[PDB]
Amino acid sequence: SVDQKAISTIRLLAVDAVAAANSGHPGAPLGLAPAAHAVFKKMRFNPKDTKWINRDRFVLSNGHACALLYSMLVLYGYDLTVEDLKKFRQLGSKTPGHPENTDVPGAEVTTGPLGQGICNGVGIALAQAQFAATYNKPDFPISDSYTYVFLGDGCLMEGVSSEASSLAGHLQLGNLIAFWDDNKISIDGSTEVAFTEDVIARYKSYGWHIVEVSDADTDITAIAAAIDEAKKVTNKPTLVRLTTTIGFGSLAQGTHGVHGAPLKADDIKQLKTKWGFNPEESFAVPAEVTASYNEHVAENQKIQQQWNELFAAYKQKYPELGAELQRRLDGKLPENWDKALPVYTPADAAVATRKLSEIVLSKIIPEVPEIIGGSADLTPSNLTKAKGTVDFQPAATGLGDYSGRYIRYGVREHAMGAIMNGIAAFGANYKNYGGTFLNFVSYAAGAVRLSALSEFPITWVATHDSIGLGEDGPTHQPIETLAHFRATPNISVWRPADGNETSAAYKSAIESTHTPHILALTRQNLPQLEGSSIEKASKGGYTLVQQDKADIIIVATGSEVSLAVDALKVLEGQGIKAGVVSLPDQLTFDKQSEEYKLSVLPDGVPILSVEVMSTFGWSKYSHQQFGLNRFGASGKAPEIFKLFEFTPEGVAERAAKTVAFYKGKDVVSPLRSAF
Amino acid sequence: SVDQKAISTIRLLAVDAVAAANSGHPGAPLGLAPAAHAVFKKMRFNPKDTKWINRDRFVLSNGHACALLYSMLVLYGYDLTVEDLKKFRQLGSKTPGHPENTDVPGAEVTTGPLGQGICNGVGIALAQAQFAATYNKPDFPISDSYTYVFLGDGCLMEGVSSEASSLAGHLQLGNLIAFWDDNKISIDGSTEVAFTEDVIARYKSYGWHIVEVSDADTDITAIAAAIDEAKKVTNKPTLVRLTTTIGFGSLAQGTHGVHGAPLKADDIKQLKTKWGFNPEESFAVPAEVTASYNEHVAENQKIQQQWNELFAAYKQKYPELGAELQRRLDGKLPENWDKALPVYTPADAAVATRKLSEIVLSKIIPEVPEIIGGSADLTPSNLTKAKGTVDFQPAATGLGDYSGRYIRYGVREHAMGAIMNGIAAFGANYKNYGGTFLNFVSYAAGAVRLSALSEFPITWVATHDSIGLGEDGPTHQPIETLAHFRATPNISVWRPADGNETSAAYKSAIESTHTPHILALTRQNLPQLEGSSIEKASKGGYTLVQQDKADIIIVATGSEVSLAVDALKVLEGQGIKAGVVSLPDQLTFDKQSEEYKLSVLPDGVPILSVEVMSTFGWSKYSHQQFGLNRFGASGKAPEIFKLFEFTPEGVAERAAKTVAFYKGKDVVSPLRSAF
Ligand SMILES: Cc1ncc(C[n+]2csc(CCOP(=O)(O)OP(=O)(O)O)c2C)c(N)n1
Ligand SMILES: Cc1ncc(C[n+]2csc(CCOP(=O)(O)OP(=O)(O)O)c2C)c(N)n1
Ligand SMILES: [Ca+2]
Ligand SMILES: [Ca+2]
Repeated sequence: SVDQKAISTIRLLAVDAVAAANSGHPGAPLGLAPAAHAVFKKMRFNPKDTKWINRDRFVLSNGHACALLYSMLVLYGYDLTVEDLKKFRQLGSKTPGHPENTDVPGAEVTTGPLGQGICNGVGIALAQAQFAATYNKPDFPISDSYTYVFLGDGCLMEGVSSEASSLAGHLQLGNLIAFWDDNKISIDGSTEVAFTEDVIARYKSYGWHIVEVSDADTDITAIAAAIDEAKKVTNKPTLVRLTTTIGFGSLAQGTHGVHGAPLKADDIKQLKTKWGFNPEESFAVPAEVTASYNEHVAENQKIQQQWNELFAAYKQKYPELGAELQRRLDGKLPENWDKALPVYTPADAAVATRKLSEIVLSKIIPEVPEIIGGSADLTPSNLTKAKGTVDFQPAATGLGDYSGRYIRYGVREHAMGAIMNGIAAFGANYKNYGGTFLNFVSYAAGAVRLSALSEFPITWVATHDSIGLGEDGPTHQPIETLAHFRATPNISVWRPADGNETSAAYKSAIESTHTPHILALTRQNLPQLEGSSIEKASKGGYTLVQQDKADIIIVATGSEVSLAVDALKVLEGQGIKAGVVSLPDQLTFDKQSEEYKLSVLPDGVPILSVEVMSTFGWSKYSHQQFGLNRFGASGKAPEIFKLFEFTPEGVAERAAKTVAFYKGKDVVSPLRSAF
Repeated sequence: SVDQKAISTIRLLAVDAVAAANSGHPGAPLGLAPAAHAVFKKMRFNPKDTKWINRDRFVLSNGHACALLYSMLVLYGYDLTVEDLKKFRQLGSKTPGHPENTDVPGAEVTTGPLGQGICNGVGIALAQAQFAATYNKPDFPISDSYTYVFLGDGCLMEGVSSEASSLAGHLQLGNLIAFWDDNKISIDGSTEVAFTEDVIARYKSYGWHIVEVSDADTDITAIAAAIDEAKKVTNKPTLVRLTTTIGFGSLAQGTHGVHGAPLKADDIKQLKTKWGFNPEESFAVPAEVTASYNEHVAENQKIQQQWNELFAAYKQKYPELGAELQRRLDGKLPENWDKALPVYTPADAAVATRKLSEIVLSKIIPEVPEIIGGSADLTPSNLTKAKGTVDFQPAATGLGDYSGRYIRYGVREHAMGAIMNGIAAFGANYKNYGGTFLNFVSYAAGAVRLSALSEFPITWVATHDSIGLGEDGPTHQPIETLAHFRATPNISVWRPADGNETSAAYKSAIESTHTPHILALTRQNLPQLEGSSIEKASKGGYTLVQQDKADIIIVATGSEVSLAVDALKVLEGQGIKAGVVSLPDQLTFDKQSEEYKLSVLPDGVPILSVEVMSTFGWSKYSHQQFGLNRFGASGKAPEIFKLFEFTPEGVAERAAKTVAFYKGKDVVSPLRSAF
């Protein structure tokens, strides 16, 4: 049949791509081709409009199987060709060894690190439910799309997928349909060696619906029926168990050797002849397969055409919501939304930056409907919920509604991070955030790094940033955390010192389209600074106190800026004139012009950094660094600062030593380099 | 009864400790006091010998509840007193806000970061099973101890606990007995808002046994019976569901407000009167409670006394095993064990450092019985299993034995990290390791940081360290990873360049008693270096190529040392004389004498670092840094190195620019500082 020929075409494209690269993973593509064929035939999508907001989404969580995804995209006429498949895993190609949303048309997210994609799918589905609840009206199903996820045993072993699956079951996400490649093989061999749990019983315990397909190597009728069954269960996400043979058809099928290395040439020949293909030919695409797939594309394009007319009619029937939806689909924030950002003067009271963050959210959430967010069981500590908003929950629980804007993630930082990536991936200008203590953002590093690689504008509201949190002690007090994320490409790590800087940090985070943000916020109160503004802090680094005859410049962030200002006064009594630079975001600062940066960190003056955590990275901006390179302590925060000499006198002493160390030396800006 | 009085004493000590600090968590201590009383009365332990190898272990995974643990330790006469309780959460005290094994006698591990302790308990139980299988003989139950863990809803939400619980069920760890504080309250309120899964059904799916205690606020008879029942189920770990009221007895019982803040003074008064205590008195310890607890201690001490005689008789009956056991309990490695480390010369073939690591393990595992380890589903990639060894599995599976030495962790990096901490915590000189790709050590950051804080000598075998891995691409290629871990206090991050350096890295990792190790290892082959040795590499940094008239010194690690040596030859043709420093471990180097370090990085010469990942940290050792501060690429590894100019010519160009940049300048060692 043409369906059988399509499945063989998919299998052989994937195997031929791996063969050409002499690298990659043929086993799962061979096992999952029937399911991929069946799922894509149920999906609504436009290969010529990858951003249609009502498309069904597909996520390959077992990203090593990407030769399968690329084969589907090629066969359906996305902006990816057989010539690209021939360049699988080759430098600069559109077919990298794991899928990257920035590079691959039709890759919704970046997968490969196991466990992430299923969590991203939870986030896409969460966003779809929130979006539909916000915009749909009688006779206007603006959003009614599904989220289809393929995942394997490795994803099911990673704890992040347990977190997201527990939460997705709780949230009754009935438009999520996941498919487990139940092939009983991982890299170390049989799953009997390490993975003997009853997966199905576990998913039932989360509140998922289950469909089992016992012969997923051939039974596309049952796979299609499983999708139909899943669509009838509107209040549970569904897991479809696909019992497959890894490497189906290979001489080496059902073995770990077929997971992750190219097949032997003689194996590929027998695959081709068994399936009616020419063993002398590679990258074959039978025209009947193209015709069949083109028919489905044409039908999907007529569906999108009708959706466009529905949207036009929606704009007439619901003028306000229609204009809001149009603006979001254009990627634009509300005009002058930033006029809602709070502004402070030096006469205003001291406030913790976690509380300043609460106040910002309270002002901007009512003005910017595409902001949603939550906390990992730290809502009253992170201060992440605006009063008067309702939680995102299924209405059946009585605890919220899908139109809600605040997500109770539970104690699930890693899944929160990956779900945030999925919400961003949904599109529609979602600007979403997640709160935890800064030290526990580290639990989510796998997802955070993917936010950076995927270029998603997600935001971590990361409170209790330092030893300033006090009594909870060193298990809670960040030391390495900012260095870790600042060393990751494409992460904006804001550590605002006061009210105006906190507003600048949010302006950056919400305006972002390609850069994730981490906002490092204090437990403890900080004064409003003389010299701060949204305008200056928006530059990432700025001269807070200008001293034309400076003997030293002190560069600081967050809670240490006020400390530097106090140290300047101590230094004046010692006959030393200091300037102060505030550096609320190193990435934003780095992106400014060379001339601007040199106006902040000029030649000819020693520069001392002050920040109560690791000194790593700080030599970019300073000659000497006063930081904290040991773990913290359990006690009242002011006593910890005194213990480590983060006091005006301790800073002044090190500043004076820095001035003395450079006597008789020629000093150039830390911004200078040899290459 | 005296038992009722003991429970009230525990509750009130915990509440009074929180009250004195005006900080901390009274709710779970109030709810769990009956269970703590019952469990400690079943446990065998010696407060005067916290290291008795056959003690039962207790782990408080919900570490915020530590006022409960400290109260138990005080009542049982550990080296912790009521005066220490009065200093709960105060700077420098023995009662920090979360338990720290380095500081608190009777704290087996450091908890507080949720999810960790239960995984540590899995590791303690894994170690006990391996230890018993290694040493027990007929009539000689050298090891027969249990592992008791308390955990709460937050631990059950964290994915790391799912990973470890799946694995523990697979491993049939029948001496593990965990207790879930089922109080239906977390920080965000009712668990109905985010945590509605059927926990018991999930634990059954992992292969755990379940006991439910419906009235755990009072029913210590049922808690004791649950322990007895768990001990009869020798092939499954047991979860005991303790249905409790958070804050039991408080006016605010059963509310989130009692989780994490001190009780009101009037609330404490009514608690005391309801339970027969003086509301005017704090830190009361009724002498009858002390007497009852002392009776149990005295019985336990007689049990240990008899164990010591059993051990003496074991040494006569089994002379070889007895001497091995004695050596391990003394904390000593075998005499001259390091003579088994492989040694290489520059005439030997190029080898990837992952393969050199395999060879080391192959030589040292037969010589050092306290080495065990595993991989997170990457055994044939990390090369972590010595040929001829058997896997650690329950014999009932036919797949291994508890005497085995190789652990199949599955795709569970975070739990692997926390399980490793538990194996180390067991003691008996265990030197244990865990393999994954370096980029996915990041999935385990929560546990890795705790290895450092807890001072455990665990080892990560972290292969595929860079863009040198090639085709898997940027989702797999570390950039920030070494900077992150080097910025964490107390982590030895070895990046060996060749065979001799790899042996030095293992010598450090195995000899370690207080510092975790990460060994960053290559996929690709590297040459044996002229000038390397175990002796020199053991210093962490050393002069590989000495040049008395150096125009520049190039400092490098790992795969970039050979690159630096090749660049030296290019530079010679340009009239530039270079020296080369190899810096296989920055932490070990930092610990050398100032004079030694200056002999490696002297004054008076520009120093350029070369390492194909983040430049963060490198200014400690260099004036200019050539690194990779962007994500990688999917392609053949040599082509990626060429793309980023990590070639002999690219290094030479930057070295020449560095020499030119310092012409006319006075250069002092990067090791110098102002303070
Ligand atoms: C977080 C993470 N850890 C480890 C890996 C390395 N890895 C890639 S594929 C794989 C095995 C996955 O097994 P499974 O999902 O069952 O795939 P299949 O064998 O069916 O192809 C592993 C461990 C990874 N990609 N991500
Ligand atoms: C990894 C991690 N994330 C977040 C926290 C912050 N935190 C401390 S206690 C707590 C709530 C724990 O709830 P539960 O375990 O049910 O404790 P209980 O309310 O019963 O005292 C949280 C979120 C943490 N300690 N560790
Ligand atoms: Ca599999
Ligand atoms: Ca709880």
